Amino acid sequence: LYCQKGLSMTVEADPANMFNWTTEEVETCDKGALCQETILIIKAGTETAILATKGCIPEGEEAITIVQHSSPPGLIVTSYSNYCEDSFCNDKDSLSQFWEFSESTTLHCPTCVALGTCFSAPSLPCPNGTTRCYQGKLEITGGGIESSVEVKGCTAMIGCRLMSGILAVGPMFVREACPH
Ligand SMILES: *[C@@H]1O[C@H](CO)[C@@H](O)[C@H](O)[C@H]1NC(C)=O
Ligand SMILES: [Pt+2]
Ligand SMILES: [Pt+2]
Ligand SMILES: [Pt+2]
Repeated sequence: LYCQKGLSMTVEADPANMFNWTTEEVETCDKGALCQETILIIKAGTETAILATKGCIPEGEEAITIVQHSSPPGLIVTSYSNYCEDSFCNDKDSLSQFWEFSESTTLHCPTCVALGTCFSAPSLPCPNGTTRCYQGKLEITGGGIESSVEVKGCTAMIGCRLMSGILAVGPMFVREACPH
């Protein structure tokens, strides 16, 4: 078994539906391994953090798993994970299917997303249906991803639940914590 191999952690001012999940490299799996491609997409205002991993994983169930962790209005978090058992099967290139990333009471909320800590988080007018401000940090380990992501923005979600308690995202483990 051979798998597309690549690792990418970026914050884009450009939409997710122009991200190219290109991988040049391939790698050889131990026997009984799977191919995985896993991506976590976090949009705050006009910026999108994209944490993406492709390679062999020694064990797992063949499955495609799409999770809409947070839906509009406001902060949007989607993950896609494909665990597949044919050589080169982890070949996804486009995120165009995730149109959540293509777009009375007004909330103004500090807005940012950053690898590490946000340089700045200006308070911006929130999309209609927002009821509160979110501030959190995601500590991510697994699949060769090691990062903290700071996230502030607009939401109608209750509590510290940007990930909706779905903390396993293919081989990544995402620990979500908020200020108080
Ligand atoms: C915003 O939300 C409310 C509640 O659904 C709606 O009635 C109101 O007209 C909306 N405001 C705008 C600017 O569309
Ligand atoms: Pt392996
Ligand atoms: Pt699909
Ligand atoms: Pt937002």
